[PDB]
Amino acid sequence: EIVMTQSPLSSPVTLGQPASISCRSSQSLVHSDGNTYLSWLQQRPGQPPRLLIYKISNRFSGVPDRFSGSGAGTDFTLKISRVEAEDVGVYYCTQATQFPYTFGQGTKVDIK
Amino acid sequence: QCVNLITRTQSYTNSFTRGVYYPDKVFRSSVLHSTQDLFLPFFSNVTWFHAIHVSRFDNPVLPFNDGVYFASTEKSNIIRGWIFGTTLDSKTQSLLIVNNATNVVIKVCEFQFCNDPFLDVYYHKNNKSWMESEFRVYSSANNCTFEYVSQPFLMDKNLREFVFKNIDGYFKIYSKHTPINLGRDLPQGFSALEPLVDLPIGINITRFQTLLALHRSYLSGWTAGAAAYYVGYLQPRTFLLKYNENGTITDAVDCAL
Amino acid sequence: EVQLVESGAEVKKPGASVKVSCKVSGYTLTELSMHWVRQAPGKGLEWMGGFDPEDGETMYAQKFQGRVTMTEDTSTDTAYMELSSLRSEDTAVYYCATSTAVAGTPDLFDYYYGMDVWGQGTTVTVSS
Ligand SMILES: *[C@@H]1O[C@H](CO)[C@@H](O[C@@H]2O[C@H](CO)[C@@H](O)[C@H](O)[C@H]2NC(C)=O)[C@H](O)[C@H]1NC(C)=O
Ligand SMILES: *[C@@H]1O[C@H](CO)[C@@H](O)[C@H](O)[C@H]1NC(C)=O
Ligand SMILES: *[C@@H]1O[C@H](CO)[C@@H](O)[C@H](O)[C@H]1NC(C)=O
Ligand SMILES: *[C@@H]1O[C@H](CO)[C@@H](O)[C@H](O)[C@H]1NC(C)=O
Ligand SMILES: *[C@@H]1O[C@H](CO)[C@@H](O)[C@H](O)[C@H]1NC(C)=O
Repeated sequence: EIVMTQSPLSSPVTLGQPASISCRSSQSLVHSDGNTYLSWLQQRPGQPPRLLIYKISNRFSGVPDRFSGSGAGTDFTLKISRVEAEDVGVYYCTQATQFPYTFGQGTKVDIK
Repeated sequence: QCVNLITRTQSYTNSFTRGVYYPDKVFRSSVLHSTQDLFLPFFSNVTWFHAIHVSRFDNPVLPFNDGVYFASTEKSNIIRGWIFGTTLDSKTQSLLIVNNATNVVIKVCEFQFCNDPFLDVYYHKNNKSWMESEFRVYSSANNCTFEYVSQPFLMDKNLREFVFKNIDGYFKIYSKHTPINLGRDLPQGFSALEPLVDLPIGINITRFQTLLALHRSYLSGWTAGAAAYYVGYLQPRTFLLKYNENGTITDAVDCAL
Repeated sequence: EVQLVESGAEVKKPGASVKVSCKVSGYTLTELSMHWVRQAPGKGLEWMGGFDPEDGETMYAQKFQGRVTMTEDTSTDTAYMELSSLRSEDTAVYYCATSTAVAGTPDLFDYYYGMDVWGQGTTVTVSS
């Protein structure tokens, strides 16, 4: 089982300033296919999570260009270039290489 | 599961001297043989169809008339066969010719054909492989009266020519594959079409339609594709064919000029 | 685009089966790897189990083996989930997630792993 660590737990960000969320895996997520499978999900209160980023940095369909993914190996980051009023909520990183699939404990981003 | 995906535009080009076939199964060497049959006339108006799916019904059913000359420069996997019949629904019999990578299935049933029929390939996760489905070709197939499985005739720049005739109970297919050096798709010169199959069908054929294969996207459910093909129509015409020393039809004259 | 719709919320006394459904549309169910994810309130969301595009078909979490069974109906394109022996900690919102099993052309294709499209959640509550 691969354990995920999120950092920091809660990050108070003002409107429009970039926010950085660190995801760390205790096991290397390199898969035998060649790709590494880490995804970045965003959840709003009362709404199911939706896929922002699949495969480190590729953007899912309908995702704005303010969400970026970076890092490899065991160190991953999600960087938000502009925080707006629609960005409040809990962010997760997940892996899909080694079963069972696991999730981070979540990071809460707010405005004030 | 009938879905409208293909739009089609058309232009008009010249047949030149394409479409000649062997009129019988008799070896003739070094002779001039005049035969009267359903031939594609020389320098006739042939319709070039471009069928495009991008990721409404704009792919109508073509008439069959007295027989069809079909040509395509596309690869063997895009155009996968044809549909022949009159009403193309469950009230009349119809003929379905489907090629894939291993073989050809020719099958006469009462197909309830879709308005825009296409063979779709999709990955199956239990079989763990790309499989092919005819559920977009037809919704049902009952009272099925003929089946013929054989080696495919769409195999692998390469111009593929077919002549379909429906004469006194038999569906006759003639075919030829010619390596065409990069240039005009319908080339000059002669390439006689050898007899491929005579099928004892015995149905009425007045309309026909080309089958395309479409792939699912996995990245607007199907991947965008294009297919170009030429359709000409046979006419009762008298030809004078030249048989050379080895029995090949190397030349012909169409007797109207 | 895959669109997922859900079944209704339910309450049941412990000791009976729960039927959580997920209807797919846009892609049929044999093109899609299907997964099920549990979220308890006040806790992070955790994976119950789902499809494996290679080296088997279906995998389960270590803390859900012996309770969870997932069935797939190709005719109605529905992913059903059942789990017996309800416990008071099982009061949770259940998400059906899905992905394409592969990516690419028939000539060049690779296996894809993940949970891209998520449906709405169904609240399963266990009380008196
Ligand atoms: C190509 O077409 C042939 C003929 O339709 C397929 O072969 C048949 O596959 C079915 C499986 O559904 C078998 O029950 C038949 O016995 C097979 N017939 C023959 C003559 O082999 C073949 O599977 C097709 N290939 C692809 C990739 O679609
Ligand atoms: C071919 O047919 C079209 C209409 O079907 C016509 O406009 C065109 O002039 C024809 N071409 C020749 C060379 O006659
Ligand atoms: C054709 O099929 C229909 C229903 O499938 C049936 O009622 C009819 O008798 C069949 N005709 C023949 C000639 O088998
Ligand atoms: C063939 O079908 C057409 C259209 O349905 C019809 O007009 C014609 O009479 C039919 N011919 C025969 C011989 O059945
Ligand atoms: C006929 O076959 C012979 C046998 O090899 C070959 O040499 C010749 O080129 C062929 N064609 C003609 C037109 O004679």
